[PDB]
Amino acid sequence: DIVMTQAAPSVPVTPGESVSISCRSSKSLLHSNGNTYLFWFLQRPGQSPQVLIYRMSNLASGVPDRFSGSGSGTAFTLRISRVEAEDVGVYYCMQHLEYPYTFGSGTRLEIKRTVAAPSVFIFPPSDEQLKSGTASVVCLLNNFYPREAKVQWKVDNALQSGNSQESVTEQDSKDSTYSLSSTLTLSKADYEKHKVYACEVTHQGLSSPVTKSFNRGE
Amino acid sequence: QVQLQQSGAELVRPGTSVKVSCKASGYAFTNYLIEWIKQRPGQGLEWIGVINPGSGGTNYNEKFRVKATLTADKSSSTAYMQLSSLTSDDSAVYFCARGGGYYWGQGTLVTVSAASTKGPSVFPLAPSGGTAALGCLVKDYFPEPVTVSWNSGALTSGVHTFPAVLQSSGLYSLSSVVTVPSSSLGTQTYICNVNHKPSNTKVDKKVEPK
Repeated sequence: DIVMTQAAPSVPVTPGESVSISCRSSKSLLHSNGNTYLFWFLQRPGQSPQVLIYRMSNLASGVPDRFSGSGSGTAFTLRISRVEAEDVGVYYCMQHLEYPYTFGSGTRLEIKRTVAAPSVFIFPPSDEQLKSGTASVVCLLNNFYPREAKVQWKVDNALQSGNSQESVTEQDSKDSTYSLSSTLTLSKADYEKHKVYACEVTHQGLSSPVTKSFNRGE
Repeated sequence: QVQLQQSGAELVRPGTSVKVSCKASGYAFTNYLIEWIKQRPGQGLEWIGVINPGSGGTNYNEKFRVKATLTADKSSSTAYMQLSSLTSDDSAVYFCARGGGYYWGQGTLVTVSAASTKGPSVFPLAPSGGTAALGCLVKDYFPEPVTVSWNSGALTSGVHTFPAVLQSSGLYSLSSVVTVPSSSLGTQTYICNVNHKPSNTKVDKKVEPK
């Protein structure tokens, strides 16, 4: 088969600047009809892919003309000029020269913005959940940048290990931030045996770790 | 307008077969190829194969030759893909697309599992700079997905519905949060609308300040 390679898994770019996404093929995608059968696609989270560039350098109908494609027969560049925050997504190359058609592994576009520390909130388990025998404690880190953020849980000043799970949102298409939730799961009985629940957040925007806590029963 | 309308999500047991459809409209169905694409959760795109609905001819990626069968029904302008001997590796979104990749279907989620469907419990995350955060915890459901809206869709600004996590129990959980003016906590009802279609579960949970 023809192997498509995308050497960078992500490229960062500040809105208004231009950015290049690279792809390579293991065989020339040139056809005797003169066209190079390299295609570029965008996929936004939760959506179907959409074509940007057809036959290496041609702008697909309706795509903004700040997208352009160029290449040799074996190395290709999607150039996105005047990047907008809404350009977050994954960009794939694909060859249509020979069966089986094959895709590159994808390159995310990461929008750069001003560093922003998270706003941190902590939620005790609801009494409704406690009635069922389990307690979930939730720490929300809201609207931060960059993506990297570490959460450590402490119960009665003892660092927790093994009992949390985190989820991160996709980079926001308007404000370019992320949000993160960390959920600490313990039994109802253990929740009621301890008093102080704390989530400690480390992030580039913070000069020292930030802690949010509550005291059970208060 | 050209449209490719794919069939709904499938929860199917391992070792069985599933047949998904792609109904074309807005153009001469027999004059264009239909291609099929697999996307495992959080992963990239993989090309399955292509059918010419006019001639019935097909080409398959060798990796899908045994797994997949592509057919087309000229009378209903529908393309079909059957997957046989299903395993967990086949759990993915499957797309159809018209040749060249301008027009795509919306995708069909296929989940292969022997596990039983289970509806979620929904618990409030009560509110306690002038901004309050509140939310809903949607716990212990299977399979994906759950969708969340706030105030029947009237509240979208400041909402974050997190990707679900697979818990060590084998059940999924997610949370959905929203930030609002603290001054609104006494005057505005906040309800999270939770939909878990696989179990036909709908919960509209009011989130009260504590």
